[PDB]
Amino acid sequence: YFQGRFDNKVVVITGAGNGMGEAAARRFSAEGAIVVLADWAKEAVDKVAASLPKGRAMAVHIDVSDHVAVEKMMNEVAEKLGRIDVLLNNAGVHVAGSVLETSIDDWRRIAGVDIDGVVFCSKFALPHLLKTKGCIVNTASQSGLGGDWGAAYYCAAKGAVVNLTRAMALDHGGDGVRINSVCPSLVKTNMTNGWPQEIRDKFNERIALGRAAEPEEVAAVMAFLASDDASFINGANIPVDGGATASDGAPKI
Amino acid sequence: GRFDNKVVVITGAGNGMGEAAARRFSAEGAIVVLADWAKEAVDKVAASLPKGRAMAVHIDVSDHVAVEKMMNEVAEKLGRIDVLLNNAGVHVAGSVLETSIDDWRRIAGVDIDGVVFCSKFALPHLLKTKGCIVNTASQSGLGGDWGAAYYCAAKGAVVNLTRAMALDHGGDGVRINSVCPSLVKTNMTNGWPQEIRDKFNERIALGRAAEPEEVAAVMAFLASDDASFINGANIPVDGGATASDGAPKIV
Amino acid sequence: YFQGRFDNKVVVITGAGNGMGEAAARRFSAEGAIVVLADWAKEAVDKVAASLPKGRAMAVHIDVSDHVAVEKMMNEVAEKLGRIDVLLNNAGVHVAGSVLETSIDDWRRIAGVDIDGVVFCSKFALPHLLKTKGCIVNTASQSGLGGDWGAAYYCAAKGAVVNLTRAMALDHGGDGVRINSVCPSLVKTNMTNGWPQEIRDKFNERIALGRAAEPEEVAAVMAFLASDDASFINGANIPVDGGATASDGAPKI
Amino acid sequence: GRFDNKVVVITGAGNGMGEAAARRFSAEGAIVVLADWAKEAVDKVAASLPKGRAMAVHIDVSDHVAVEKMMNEVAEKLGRIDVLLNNAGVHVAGSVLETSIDDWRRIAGVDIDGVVFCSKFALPHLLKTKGCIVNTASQSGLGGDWGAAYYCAAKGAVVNLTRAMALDHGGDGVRINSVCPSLVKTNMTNGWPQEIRDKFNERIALGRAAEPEEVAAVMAFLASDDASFINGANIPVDGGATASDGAPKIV
Ligand SMILES: NC(=O)c1ccc[n+]([C@@H]2O[C@H](COP(=O)([O-])OP(=O)(O)OC[C@H]3O[C@@H](n4cnc5c(N)ncnc54)[C@H](O)[C@@H]3O)[C@@H](O)[C@H]2O)c1
Ligand SMILES: NC(=O)c1ccc[n+]([C@@H]2O[C@H](COP(=O)([O-])OP(=O)(O)OC[C@H]3O[C@@H](n4cnc5c(N)ncnc54)[C@H](O)[C@@H]3O)[C@@H](O)[C@H]2O)c1
Ligand code: NA
Ligand code: NA
Ligand code: NA
Ligand code: NA
Repeated sequence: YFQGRFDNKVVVITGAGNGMGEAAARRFSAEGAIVVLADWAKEAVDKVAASLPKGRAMAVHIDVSDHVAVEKMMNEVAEKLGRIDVLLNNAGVHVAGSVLETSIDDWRRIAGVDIDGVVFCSKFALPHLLKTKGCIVNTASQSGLGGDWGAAYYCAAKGAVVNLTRAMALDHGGDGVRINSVCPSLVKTNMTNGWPQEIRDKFNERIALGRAAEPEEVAAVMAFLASDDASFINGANIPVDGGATASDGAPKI
Repeated sequence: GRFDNKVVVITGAGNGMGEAAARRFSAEGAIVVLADWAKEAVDKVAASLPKGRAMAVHIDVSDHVAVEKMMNEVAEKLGRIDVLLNNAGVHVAGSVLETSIDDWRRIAGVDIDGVVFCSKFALPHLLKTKGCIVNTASQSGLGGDWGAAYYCAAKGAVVNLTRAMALDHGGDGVRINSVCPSLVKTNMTNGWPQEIRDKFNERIALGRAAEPEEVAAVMAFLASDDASFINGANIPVDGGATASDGAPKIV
Repeated sequence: YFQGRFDNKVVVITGAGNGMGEAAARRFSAEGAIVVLADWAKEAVDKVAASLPKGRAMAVHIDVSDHVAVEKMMNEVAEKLGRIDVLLNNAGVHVAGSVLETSIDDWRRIAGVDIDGVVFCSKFALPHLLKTKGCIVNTASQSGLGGDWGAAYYCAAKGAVVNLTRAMALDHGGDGVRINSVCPSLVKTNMTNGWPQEIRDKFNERIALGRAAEPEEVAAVMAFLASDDASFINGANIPVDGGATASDGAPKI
Repeated sequence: GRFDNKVVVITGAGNGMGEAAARRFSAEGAIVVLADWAKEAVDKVAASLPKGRAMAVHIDVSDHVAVEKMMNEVAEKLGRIDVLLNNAGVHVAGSVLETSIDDWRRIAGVDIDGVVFCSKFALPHLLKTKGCIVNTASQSGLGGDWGAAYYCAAKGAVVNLTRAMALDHGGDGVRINSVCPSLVKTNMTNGWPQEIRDKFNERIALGRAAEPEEVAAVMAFLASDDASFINGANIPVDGGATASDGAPKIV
């Protein structure tokens, strides 16, 4: 019933090597998209691309924090494939700590990819997206919709992405480029599967669905936000969090 | 066939977004129960859908007695309830100083009590199917209007009831979410003047009122497996309206 | 430095017998206000009133859920004292449970005082407030800014108060009546001091300040919102919660 | 004497809301440190206040080296820091397609980095006094603008940094909050045309731009003992702007 939903659409995915990035690549690919799997590292995106239909997936190296590199990537993709239809700004760096536990370097690391990456990839994709009346889906976070204990820089950066999603949706929605985010809770990885049962129980107590988000469940929302069914959704920061942000913060008794 | 043999109960199904939801869910294989107090209108919609896959209920969802009976009779007759769309709603325009106690009672009865009652009496049945609720809230539940004070109170209640019930029941397999439209082309707004409708085109970044089908599309998505990790969300379907900080355009 | 801030202003306080109501009465009284202590029960408001300066405090019986009684109370107060300057809509009923654990009666009990009380007291005070360019402070709740586990009706009612505060502030702010709320976390009572250390520790873990709100701390915000210092604050739902609603819901690790 | 002998560090203190805060805190007995990159302006404000109770620092708060030195020198010289107002800010108008990488760097440097750096290097000193932070965010950090994309990203970062740092440090006795103004009568907006300013009067329910003193009043309140249980709050000082759901007036 979703067969062909993204037939011959060009989807650029940044952070394509991470768990949400791979799940996105596979979901959009299954619905007919041509995927561009953009990431810093080579092995993960190459492996995913080689698993997808011949001629329908390509991998690129990018540092999304480098505006010159990003401009050149977006123009080459549009040149090589004739079009860009969807940008998934899914690159992400996290560092744990308060501002007293994290360095200027930690700030530059988080800000460069999590903020600058969204600004640069959106600014340089937009001329292509305007031609196709395509869209942008930002990977924001639960951590951009309110604060965390012990991730101050990360919360600042994801806060920037949530409000930039709003501002850009106002600037470009009326010219036919819808701009939205997904705000996932912590996604099931092995950088989460590796946590002790004490720690994974504390996360699950706070989520009414009582488990972590699967990456496929976040990908499903990204695909929906890029679909014609989302024609009137613009500037939205969609919580994909099992209820996490629906709480006023009071404990579950 | 996304909703093949799923029983979908839709309040306010005789017109507008409820009708559009009936047609969308019915197209995807649902059996639709169409609840409305507009008897002629909801009968016509039910009769337009595939034989044996649509039934109309003449009901005022403000009436807990009538709501409890409907949800139990539907469950008995069709053996299940999978989806509840709490969509039925009325609007009145004005500040509290320009709208009566009776106006308040009508707004609260349909827009707050209808949602509470329908949720409360559908829930035992949705728990059996790991079904879901989609509330029709509004942009006017996420923030205030000039000149719809009672409506804003009601839709405000719907937005936060969505969150609380999502925490209560999500763990037992019942997702509860809302859609929050801005202006939609329906009977609710077809009497509003061009002066006000034109300013909605300025305040909505997409530059137009929504079609009722564009909101039905999101109701279908929220009831779908692709929304399996969306719970307690008040989804704006507003073209950007609530994304604005309230400021006019800076340039 | 606050001496005289509310000199000869008439402050109507509903739920004047509860802990926030008494703390409000005392705070506004100390700054020169004439207080009207409106509540269902007699003993508490009589005791507070008798503790305050002669001629500067009166107690009334009211059911804020009764629109006829409320209209008559507001007109008699304005008639007797010549003016109303401030309305504190501080009446409150709570019942614990999901919608499956709470009855239609429980819904009518919560809705009548927590919603209807704010609508009725605001509608009937407003003609008086317009004459003095006074204001309204609603006692909303943390529970009106997001959901709780096990208080579904309460969250619906406080949600209504938070958004009604917004709508009314838009309707009346420009005519000189500012309308705001306070959104307290659970306030220290003996209906909280009576809870076991297991249960009070769970509440405190979720509040960065690591303790419950004192009623005086909520009263201080109500007085600020009614002051000339709050001249540009309108339609605001002020969290008085030690950080509770600043959290995205993630656990503290 | 609410701030008698309290050391209050105020960035952007040479003009507008920072200047108004300097005068308000100084009136209530504070010793004010006035940090600004506009040397003439901040010197004039400092010289206008009581002798021995005001000092100007010529600084670009985007520069972490300069910020760390200032906070340590202030603490050494005056023996304490009680309050930090992260107020310094710049604005640029346009979408990302109409504003340059350099524009972004200038906005991010002052509006995001300045706040991060000033907070980070003031904090050890505020922990000693159980002091507080008040950030100047904006209505444009709580929602989006048409035509201020970079500014909205920056103020968005400030709003959520306020929340995270409030959770990190509130327990150690350091409250962190923000004020979120709509239009204020300052150098920042004195170049904006009447067409845009008049529409702010429509979108602000109070019907006027704020005086800078009306925001300084709230900064003083948030640094006061009366705000002892307010933490991680982004307080709108906007006359109702963000209370709106985005809709134009219904009647
Ligand atoms: N149209 C908009 O601009 C807009 C915007 C946001 C939200 N909404 C919400 O959308 C929902 C649907 O409204 P619509 O715009 O499609 O208008 P509509 O008038 O086309 O349809 C509403 C339907 O609800 C029915 N209904 C009303 N009260 C009822 C009751 N007591 N019992 C049973 N049925 C009842 C009506 O008869 C009607 O068929 C409402 O909850 C409304 O508040 C409307
Ligand atoms: N004026 C408004 O409408 C409005 C609305 C909401 C928020 N704000 C915020 O209010 C704050 C104060 O701005 P204002 O309106 O009073 O404008 P202003 O121009 O009157 O004052 C801002 C001051 O900050 C100083 N400053 C700027 N960059 C600096 C830097 N790198 N280092 C040190 N000092 C620096 C400037 O020299 C100036 O003195 C800003 O953060 C602004 O974003 C303004
Ligand atoms: Na998760
Ligand atoms: Na109509
Ligand atoms: Na508390
Ligand atoms: Na200027």
